[PDB]
This record gives sequence, structure tokens and C-alpha cells, in this order.
Amino acid sequence: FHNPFIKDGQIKFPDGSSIVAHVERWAKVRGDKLAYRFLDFSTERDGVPRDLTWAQFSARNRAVAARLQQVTQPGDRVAILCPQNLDYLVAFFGALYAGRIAVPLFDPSEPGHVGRLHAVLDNCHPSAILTTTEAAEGVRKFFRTRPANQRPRVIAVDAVPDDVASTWVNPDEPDETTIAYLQYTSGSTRIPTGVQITHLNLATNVVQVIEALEGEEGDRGLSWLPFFHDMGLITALLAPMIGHYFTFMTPAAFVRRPERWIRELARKEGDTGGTISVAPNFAFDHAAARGVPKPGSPPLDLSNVKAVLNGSEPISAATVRRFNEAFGPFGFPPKAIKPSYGLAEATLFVSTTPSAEEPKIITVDRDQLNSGRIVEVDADSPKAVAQASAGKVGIAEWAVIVDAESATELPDGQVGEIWISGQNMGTGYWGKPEESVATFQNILKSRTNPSHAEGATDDATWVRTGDYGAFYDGDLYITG
Repeated sequence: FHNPFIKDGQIKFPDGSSIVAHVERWAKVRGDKLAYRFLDFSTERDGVPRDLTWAQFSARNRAVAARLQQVTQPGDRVAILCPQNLDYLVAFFGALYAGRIAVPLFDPSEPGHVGRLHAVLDNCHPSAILTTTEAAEGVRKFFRTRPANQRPRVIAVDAVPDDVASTWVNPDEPDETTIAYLQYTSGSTRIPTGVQITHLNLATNVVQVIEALEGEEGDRGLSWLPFFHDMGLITALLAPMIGHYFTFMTPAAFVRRPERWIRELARKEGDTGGTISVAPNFAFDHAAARGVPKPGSPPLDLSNVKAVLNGSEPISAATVRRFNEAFGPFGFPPKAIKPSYGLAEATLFVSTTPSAEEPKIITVDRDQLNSGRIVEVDADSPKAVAQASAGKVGIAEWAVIVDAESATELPDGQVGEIWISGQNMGTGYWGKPEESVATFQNILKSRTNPSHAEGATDDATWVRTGDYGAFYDGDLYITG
């Protein structure tokens, strides 16, 4: 394995950092290869695939982009309110193609979406809404509950002919400030927090994920999570940078029959590589409980699974044991479970376990962990408690444990606030100048010897994650 974007430990972008340039490249050299597939379980139970090749994907992207360039201006924000299907990605990439700031959200009519859609739209004030014909009515209804002066143009992406792309203008190469999209994430503030993720942020973090998971050509990506999610888009954005196709289903499709995700994770005949996917802790439990094939099932081979990214709350030892007990007999490698630390402020990925290692879980003093120190004890101990690792910090980014008040790096084992830095870090919160400075632009005033900030410059900006944790024995631990 070798990362095509890394040269001498440095992330190099020869063909720019435009993910638009990457998609167009595949559309030119492998236009007839599969790019994106949506497993539709709305009608049938084993699902019918909706496919979209690289050239087809480009055709739809440029068509929507051309329409957006007629009704929006550079700097405008375009909210994506499609149902979870192919048209969602068409809309999202379409907004990027148009040279506008995408805002990945959700169809209001779709159930199981957590987020204050009203307050979010209040924050970014989009000039256009992207949806589908099937959902356009529900969208128009939702906006009737909003003031008249904030009911922006609604565009059904599937209603835009392919030949519209004829007038599409490719936006000039973006610098390091050009915002690709706004990623809104959970918070307790009244005004929702939308991380400004630049094209440089996107490309950098995708590369950092590729490096961490040893992603290659031949590796296909899979996801069931809603696109509006801290880890909802990363696997999809992986496909254009790596050149292999991405497969997805609705969240509800997974909840109904989690075996569908297990099946798609499994080896297909013709596979030259592994499967990469994402699943929070509860998803592992749900799959282990309801996603194991009945007796008499067709062969299930999970020996191909490369990485299932699991974030961001610490994975349970009980969950790890249960999932391996359930799918281990089907060939599932324990090392495929990749516990990780991630957040929207860093685009997503910050740390995960090494490629050849299983989830590291250690037994530490329960109350000493409460006193702010990580100390290993025996399993027999009455003060014993299991604590799972978040692995090691990815390439071209740093994480440090600091004393929050004095901005001073702490010795290993000691719990403090986690500060992070790198080119994947967002450039602020939309519409929150002061909150942006406070969170994204901190200076590290003191380092230990050795330091976890080794490689970072003095004027490197550090992100106050708000999370607390500690380094222990070469691994990062999130404790709060």
C-alpha cells in the first residue's frame, strides 16, 4: 500500500484539491464505471440498485450546477433537502460544481432526523433549496411555516434536463479560504453551529482517512447513516478521491433489516479489495442482534471487511465482544472494527487505531480516572473499569492534551482538554465571528518534552474541541 497523495510524509495535491476536478477526471477516463449506487428498499425487500456511472454523475452534477449559476451568486449557500437517494449526492456535488456553499441537510418529510431545521436555515440563509419532485411538496409546505421573506427558490434536481449543463461554468481553482460546504452539528447553543469546511479541508481529511484505513482502488465504500451526520458524508467523498464506487442505503432500511448492511459489507465475487464503512456503537449492537443470517442462508463471507469506522463516543468492550461473537464465524476480522475520534470542526477524522491492530481496550483505575489520571490496573481489581482507545492521530494533524486555562501541554496519563490542529480544521462557525476566534484560533503556549505537537509551527491555530481526554502508551483516550 502507498498513498498517491503523500510524498515524504507531506500531503501533496498535484491535480489541485478540487473534488470536482477528481469526479470530472473519472468521468473522462472511466466514464462507464460505476460511481454511486443507492439500494432502494422502499418497494422490494432485497432491494433494487439505482446506479450512476462517473459520466452520468458528472452529467447530472453539471446540469444542476448550471441551473444554480442562473439563480445564485458566488458566496451564496445552497441547502440540500433531498431524500436519501442518488439525487441527494447529485444536489450536494451540484452545489460544489456551481461554485456555491452546500449545506447538507435532510428532507423534512423524512423521519428519524435529529436537528433544528428552522434555526439552521435561519443561520445560513440559503439562496436556493435543492430537493426532488417527490419531496418538493413537503418542502414547500415546510417553508410555509416560515416568514415570506425567507422562502428561497426551490429546485427539483431531477427536474433539470441534462442539456442544461451546456452553459455550466467551471469555477476557478479554489484557494485555502474557499468554503466547500457548511457542516451543522449538534450543540446546546440556540443558534446552531455550522462548521465552515473548505475544499482544502475536505480533500485533506479524505486523504488523511485514506492513509489511516489504507484505502485503495478496489476498495468500495458503504454507508447507511443519514447524509446529515458528522460521519454521514466522509465515505461518499472518499469515492472520487480513490476512484472506486460508493454504495448507500437509507437509515430506516438499516434499522428495519440490519442484515442488509451486513450483506453489503460481505464479499462479492469480483471483489479486488475490502469494504469501508461507518457505524456508531448502537449500530454494532443492532446488527449483532438482528442482522445475523438465519440457518439455511446463502454463504456470508465477511473476511473482506477492511474498516468499519466507529465514532466518536468510546466503543464498548461489551459491544466489541458481541459483534465479534456474532459475525466472527462468518469470517469477520476483529481488526476491521476501527474505533476513532472525530468531529465536524476537523471536517471529521482525527485519530484511529493502526491498520493491523484490533481495538485497544485497557483496564484502568475507575476512581483515579475520575481524579484526572489514566492508570492501568488488573481486571480482578475492585477499581477496575474497561476503557477503549481512540487510536493514534492521523497524518498531517496534531492532538495535544492541555491545561485549558494556561494553554499548557500536559504529561501523558494526565487528563486535560483536547486541542487539535491541521489543514483539515474548519475556518470557523458560520455567522459566529467571536465564537469562531475562540474555538478555532488558539495558540499553544507550552509544550512537553517530547510533545504531541511536534511538527506544528508556533503560530499554528489550535481547535478547542471541548472534549477531555489523555494520551496513554501511544494511544489517545477520550474520557469526556
